[PDB]
Amino acid sequence: FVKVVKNKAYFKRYQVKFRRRREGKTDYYARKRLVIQDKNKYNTPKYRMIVRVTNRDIICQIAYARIEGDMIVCAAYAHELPKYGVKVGLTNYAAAYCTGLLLARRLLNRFGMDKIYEGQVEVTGDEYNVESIDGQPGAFTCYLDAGLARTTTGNKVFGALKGAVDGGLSIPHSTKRFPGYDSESKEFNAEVHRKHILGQNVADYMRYLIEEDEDAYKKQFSQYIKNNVTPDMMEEMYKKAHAAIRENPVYEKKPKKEVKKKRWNRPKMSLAQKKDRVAQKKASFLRAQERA
Amino acid sequence: AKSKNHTTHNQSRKWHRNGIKKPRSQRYESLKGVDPKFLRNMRFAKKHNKKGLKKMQANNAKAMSARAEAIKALV
Amino acid sequence: TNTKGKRRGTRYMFSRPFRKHGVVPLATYMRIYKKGDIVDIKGMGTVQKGMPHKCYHGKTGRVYNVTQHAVGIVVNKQVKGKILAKRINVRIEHIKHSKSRDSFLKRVKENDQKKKEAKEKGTWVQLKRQPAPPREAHFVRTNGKEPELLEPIPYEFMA
Amino acid sequence: ENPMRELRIRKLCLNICVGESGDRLTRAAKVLEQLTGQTPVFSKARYTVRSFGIRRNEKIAVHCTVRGAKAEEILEKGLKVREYELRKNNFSDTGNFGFGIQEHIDLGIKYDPSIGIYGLDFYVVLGRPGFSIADKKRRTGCIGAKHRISKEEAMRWFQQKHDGIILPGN
Amino acid sequence: GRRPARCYRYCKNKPYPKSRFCRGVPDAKIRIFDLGRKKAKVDEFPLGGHMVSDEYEQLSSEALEAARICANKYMVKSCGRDGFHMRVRLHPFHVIRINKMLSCAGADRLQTGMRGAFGKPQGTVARVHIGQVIMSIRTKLQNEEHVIEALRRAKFKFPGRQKIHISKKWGFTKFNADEFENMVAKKCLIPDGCGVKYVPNHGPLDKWRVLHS
RNA sequence: GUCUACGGCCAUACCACCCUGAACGCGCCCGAUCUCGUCUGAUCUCGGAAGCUAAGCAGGGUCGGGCCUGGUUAGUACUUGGAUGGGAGACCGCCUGGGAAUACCGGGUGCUGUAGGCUU
RNA sequence: ACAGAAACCUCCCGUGGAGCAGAAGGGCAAAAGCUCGCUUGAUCUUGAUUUUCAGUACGAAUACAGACCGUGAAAGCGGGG
RNA sequence: UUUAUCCGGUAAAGCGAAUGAUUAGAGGUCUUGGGGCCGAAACGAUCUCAACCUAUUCUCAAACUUUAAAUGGGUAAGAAG
RNA sequence: GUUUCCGUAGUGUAGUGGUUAUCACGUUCGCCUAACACGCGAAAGGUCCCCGGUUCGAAACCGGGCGGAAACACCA
Ligand SMILES: [Mg+2]
Ligand SMILES: [Mg+2]
Ligand SMILES: [Mg+2]
Ligand SMILES: [Mg+2]
Ligand SMILES: [Mg+2]
Ligand SMILES: [Mg+2]
Ligand SMILES: [Mg+2]
Ligand SMILES: [Mg+2]
Ligand SMILES: [Mg+2]
Repeated sequence: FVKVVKNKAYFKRYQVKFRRRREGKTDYYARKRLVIQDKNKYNTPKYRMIVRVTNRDIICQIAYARIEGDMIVCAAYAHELPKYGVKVGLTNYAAAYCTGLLLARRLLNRFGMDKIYEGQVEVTGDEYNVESIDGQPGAFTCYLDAGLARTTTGNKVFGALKGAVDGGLSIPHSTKRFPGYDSESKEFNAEVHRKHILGQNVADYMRYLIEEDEDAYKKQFSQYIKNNVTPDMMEEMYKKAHAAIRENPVYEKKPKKEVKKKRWNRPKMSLAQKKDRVAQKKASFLRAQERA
Repeated sequence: AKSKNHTTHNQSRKWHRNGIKKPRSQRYESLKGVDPKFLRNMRFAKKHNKKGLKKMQANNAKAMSARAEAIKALV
Repeated sequence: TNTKGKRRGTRYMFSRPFRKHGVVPLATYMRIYKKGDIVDIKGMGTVQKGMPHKCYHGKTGRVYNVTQHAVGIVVNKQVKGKILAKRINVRIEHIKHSKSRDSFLKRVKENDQKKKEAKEKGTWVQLKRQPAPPREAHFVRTNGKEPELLEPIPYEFMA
Repeated sequence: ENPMRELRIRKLCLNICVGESGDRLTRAAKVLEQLTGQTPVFSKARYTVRSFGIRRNEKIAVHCTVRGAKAEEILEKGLKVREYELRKNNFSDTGNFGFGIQEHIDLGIKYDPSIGIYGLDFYVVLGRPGFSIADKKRRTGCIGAKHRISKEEAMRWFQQKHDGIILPGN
Repeated sequence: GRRPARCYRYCKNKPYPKSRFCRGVPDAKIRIFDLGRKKAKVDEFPLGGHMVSDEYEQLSSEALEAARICANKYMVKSCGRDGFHMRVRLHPFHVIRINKMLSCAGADRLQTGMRGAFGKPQGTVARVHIGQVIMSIRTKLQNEEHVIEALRRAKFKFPGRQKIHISKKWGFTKFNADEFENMVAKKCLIPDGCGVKYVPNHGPLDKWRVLHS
């Protein structure tokens, strides 16, 4: 034996964590740092751009923090990109662009600002930083929220930020970790961001893993062979989304009312139904062993 | 030559003989102590109230004659 | 003689209550204060920057200043007689909104309402509060029982 | 039938404890280097002990963690020196197991009169798909109640892949 | 040796328990808080005789010493060496002090009088409240008179006053004695050597499955 | 009915074990070309979509431990004022008011906020 | 494997029972703890306030504002500990 | 003084809640031991005493605390709204 | 009672700053001697008083205690 660590006294003195840290989701320190507004403002919100590349889809959404629970002004997912001609690879760094580009444009058509501060248009992968216009409404500002992503160079979280910055949002961003930063000379290639933004890191993988062997092709990406996507075409997939997204960003959420409303959860058992289960046992125990 | 070392014995009597006074507070207390970036701004707000007095005066007669009309329409 | 130290005897005061040692809940620094608002100081151990001093712990005062994460606040502090209205700088973690004010402003919003109405009638309504009156002669009814007879019970040494 | 309860090797650990801090340790670093194919980490002392000749923050051992395919290829060519037989108390309460060897040349290793004969410590962390839940960063978790590898489940693992004769008696 | 118990009779100063803050305490005089057949069962000793204090006072360690011994001696006697169990329920816990005897040689030349009046530990003492038990004995229901007289002799080693009282509990438990047999069969109570374990309708059902099996 | 993203109050939410999860998602999972990081693609970063609810998670279950609330303990312990009350003293009683804590019995076991799904 | 109550490795449990230069006391867990990389906010400058209090100093501290910066994707944090 | 409303760690209480003391038995080769007695020896048998711990039980804390009073300290009860 | 000082091999004593422990004698074994001395060669021996803390590590640095010692207890 040993001493029982988890005593009765262990649980009497045990104080649980904040729930959202039980699930391991929320850095509230670095949420306290990120969210609370200075009290020289007292009401004006502090917007954050949230990016959580999930496992299969990249969620983008802008939120300010209220005391009831932060409200979401605009959300744009990666599973809506097929509407704009992107069928596959929508957890990849190229698609985090279009997600963040969508998010930026779907936000800027409300508050009537889609006709100003379009940011970089073609694409470069360089230092762009929207400069608010005099005599016009000031540019929209928010601060990137990485959540729990170890933000080394190339990571898509602040790679989706490049989408919002290209969309017209004035987010303070450096380029020290955009894919392309040379961590041994401290500068930019800026044509590496060219490729990674349009999917040539996936094209050149799609071209090394074709000539070397088959059946590694079609196992590494079947749905890129299916749906008739190819190299020499990917660059002209996202270059259409980058244009199709920016001509109509508005969401038109699908109408929903059919459900018959059955309950295939399992309900909570009432008091007296537990209260007899004992006395429904202990009559099955007594009767049984008062024989043999 | 030892002596008493302290006491608060009849002190309550003394400082309640003239009846402890809650500090007399006026309206318009001093702005000394407020952060400079407030004042350094609110002084510019106060310094240029007059530039824009024409709007204020005519717009006052507008509501003064619209509520001289509102009290006369009741009559 | 005792030591003048700023945090003497606070061993038991600034101590986080129980099963709460940890992250400050984020609501406490996302409610807003504006000058005029009444506030009750209540220190707290976890945050040491911008703490009040133990003689204000438990006291209320109105707000006169608002910096980025602190609030200038005027309280009264009694010293050997003369009460000095003195202003201290306290970071927000040691501050609440005192609902002491908020019973009124709800008697006010209701008084102003009950006066605007019943003015088209002219019937004078009891606007003032009024202390708990005499309890207003009534009846008691036993139905079909006499009261239960109570008797002081015989002592016996329990131990 | 079990969909994915494939009891498989998560890692294979090697350790050469030589409380000497210099040569007899710098040479033992090539043993794991040659045997595995990856530069081994230098461990150091937790604190000083007199009777042993070791000092705090002084280097003592050199260790290695080999996983993947090359971990089956050294677990195999591991046992077969113990000739596919172990002892009851090598399979721990947590579903791991370990066996020491006494000389590193019997693992197909060329002996030098300078590079001596330092045996090593083989330890094997058995796993199962879904065990990295503990180690990840976002949304960690505990590995169920079953899905944990018991002492008896790890026993007949080794009796059914390398056909050991696990022998009773301490 | 020691001042008469007079001077340390009243509970004047806050408890001074032996801790890191007072050290060098002379070990308490009384050591053994229960004697007789402490290897008895509950089912064979139904008489909870008590000696209850009636005044809020202190009891010297050396008093609890003689009060125990003189009760062991009118017991094993009429009762026999097996037929009782004696409990002392006051552990001398609060440390009593002595300014250092104002020691002087010859007539004197100096003592300093009161400078550093704070004194050394001298012994230990029990704190007793009104209606709190000092000693308790348990025997057979047969042997009542000999519990009364054995506790009546121990009163004479104690200051103040204390009543002798025979409890309505069974032996040393907390359970009213008219109810024991009823709460033993049907197992609301389970023998546990000296004491007894009250098993409620709370725990897991298998914990029952052991009993009534 | 329920989930996902970001949350508020932070156990009625925890812990231990037991059972069941349609579809969307969440996940496990499959690789190391590029980005990035390691003694180790184990974690982190990245490219994925062959499998499975085995687990996390969700949902329940336990005369379960814990917590949350009531009852009792108890008008008991204690106490604001009061007496030319009692007592050698320790202390105790009464008058005027306020009024606890265990053991021991019950009941409950996460509420919701915004934005999006799925059950069309 | 040599290896023993103690070296090294691995898994499991671990609300803090460790650690935080020092006395204690508070406070602290994807921290304020430990390990790394980059550094000089331990810098220049007015006032306001707190603490002892006469509501004088000194010491120490708390919020700001103005410069120059450090750091980090950034929100921020930092004018000794 | 009411009516709202915050503040509090003293009396009491508790220690089958932490920390610190501490009695007893039942339970445990937990661990292990040091003596034994029956054993060459044997977790073999029976003891024993030590230390731990599984349900218990006796008694405590000014420099301990889950709880937690009474008296008491703030504000607020409008025209400066 | 207050203020100092020490404790190290069988014995008296060195010693360091925190990595090591001496000297002399005693003792054990040889050698010379007819035999002892003397002399020559080798040897073995201490928790560095008992403690807890600090520290990587204490015999040595702190705190308490135990034992042996020294110095004050004046004006009436
Ligand atoms: Mg961070
Ligand atoms: Mg005098
Ligand atoms: Mg992998
Ligand atoms: Mg599952
Ligand atoms: Mg399942
Ligand atoms: Mg329960
Ligand atoms: Mg500055
Ligand atoms: Mg620091
Ligand atoms: Mg106090």
